[PDB]
Amino acid sequence: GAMNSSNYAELFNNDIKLFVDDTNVYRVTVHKTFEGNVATKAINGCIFTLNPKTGHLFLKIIHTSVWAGQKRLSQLAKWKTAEEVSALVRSLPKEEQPKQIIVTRKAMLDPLEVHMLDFPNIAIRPTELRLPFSAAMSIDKLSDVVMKATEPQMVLFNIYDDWLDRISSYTAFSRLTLLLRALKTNEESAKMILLSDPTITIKSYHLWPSFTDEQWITIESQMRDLILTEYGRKYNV
Amino acid sequence: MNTVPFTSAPIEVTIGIDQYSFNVKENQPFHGIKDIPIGHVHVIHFQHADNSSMRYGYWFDCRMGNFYIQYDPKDGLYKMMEERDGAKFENIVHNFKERQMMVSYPKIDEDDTWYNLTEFVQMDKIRKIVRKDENQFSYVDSSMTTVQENELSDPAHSLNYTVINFKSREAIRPGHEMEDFLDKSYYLNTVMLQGIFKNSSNYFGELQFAFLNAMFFGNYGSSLQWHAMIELICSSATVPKHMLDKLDEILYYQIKTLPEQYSDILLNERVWNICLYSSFQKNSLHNTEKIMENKYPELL
Ligand SMILES: CCCS(=O)(=O)Nc1cc(N)c(F)cc1F
Ligand SMILES: CCCS(=O)(=O)Nc1cc(N)c(F)cc1F
Repeated sequence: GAMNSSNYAELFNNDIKLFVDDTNVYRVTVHKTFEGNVATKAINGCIFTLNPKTGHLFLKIIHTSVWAGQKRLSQLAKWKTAEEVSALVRSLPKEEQPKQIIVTRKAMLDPLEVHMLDFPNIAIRPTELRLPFSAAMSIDKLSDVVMKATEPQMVLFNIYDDWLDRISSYTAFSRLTLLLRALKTNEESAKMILLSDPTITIKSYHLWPSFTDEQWITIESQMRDLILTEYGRKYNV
Repeated sequence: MNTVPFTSAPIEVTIGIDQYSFNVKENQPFHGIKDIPIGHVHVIHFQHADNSSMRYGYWFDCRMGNFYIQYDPKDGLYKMMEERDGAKFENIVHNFKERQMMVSYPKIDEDDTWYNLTEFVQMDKIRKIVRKDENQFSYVDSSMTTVQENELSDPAHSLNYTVINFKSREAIRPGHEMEDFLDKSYYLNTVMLQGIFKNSSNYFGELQFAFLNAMFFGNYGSSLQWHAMIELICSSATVPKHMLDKLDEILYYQIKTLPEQYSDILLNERVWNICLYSSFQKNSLHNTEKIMENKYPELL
């Protein structure tokens, strides 16, 4: 059934699985028209499909042309997500196929179940975890490839860079979710922490800076502090 | 007018005939039910006083044979049997009618209730849902499971209703996933009506039979089927107008006849609220909506 804190090591076992987050599929700015009415303008979005064991991110870019002349776009976006995830699964070879797909938002269950009817042995699961994957568009290189897209496109990334050469998947996922949670709660401060130091750079083929093991400890501590500092403001505690 | 003779009533039992019912005391001199209207199916059903578990009964049509009830003390139930000797049967009822040992089917002339509940129900279709080809009548009880229930254990004792499943390849055309899931018209009209049932009369017949088994025997799988057949129509944007009008009439009489005190278990809140207030046909069931609102406003 649902994935939560009780069955959490399951994410790093050897059964292939893929988180799917649809938060950033349908993205709009809201604005005023000449007549003083309100309208939306869409911008490019993306499906965030992530194998948590390897760091594999299938980033399907959703170009604004998808939405042209369509109604009920927030509803359509869930079905479009499910269509594209199904197409991704069909495209991969049998041994690269997920055995489970975990959707971050429960409203994705029915659309994905219906699109995956041809795959009865792939379990479609919700999760009780609050995961920060909406903050994917705070990662500069991901935001840039989405906004510059002129047509539908799939782009592949390893969201863990080379971390798995030195740490386990469990630890890599913990670092990823901490970074994204920090970027989600205070993007400006989080990015300042990551780029404060001129001597630390991001490899051309990476998303995050090249920190030593000891520097990652400092960085991780600074991200935890940021999250608590922000929280004592929200709730005044 | 036809008659169903009882050999006796050796155990205390509540006997129903269609929407009527009588209490019969242990060894009370009860020899059957007369004046049964010809032209409709009927159901004769039982609930023993000493074990109210297992309601059971028999669907039959007096035009298809002469049928009588006799208690079997080995299997512990009232059994329907067919008598092939016309004249023997004819004279038995005659003795029993003459000694006034039969209750009369208590049909008010003004009353169309039973016709309205069985308008589309035909014995020949019952016998394909309930498969026991050596009898002309069909046994049903509280515990029998449906084929769909079995898929999710004794097949010869199953209710073979038509399987309806909104998240199945049968319901969803490749390439029309969102369309077919949000508007079930192709599943209703092409798959079910044109393909499986052949016409709306057979569809309504199975819907009515499912309701009656749910009501009379508390058969939970029949209740599932009744709601599924309602939801499939209401969740379709394109339904022939004559079907919507007929459906409103069908459901009105079903809701009218339901015992008030059974609403909790027999009625599925989700299906009814969706059908009357959310679905494509939320404005096409005026009579059903009115009786539902005046009789079961809580459910909604
Ligand atoms: C093929 C490597 C491209 S990558 O972006 O570095 N990582 C990667 C990404 C995905 N999605 C994958 F299935 C396999 C991969 F190795
Ligand atoms: C020998 C008949 C016993 S009885 O009391 O008449 N029961 C009964 C028996 C048969 N065979 C029937 F056709 C109809 C009946 F009602």
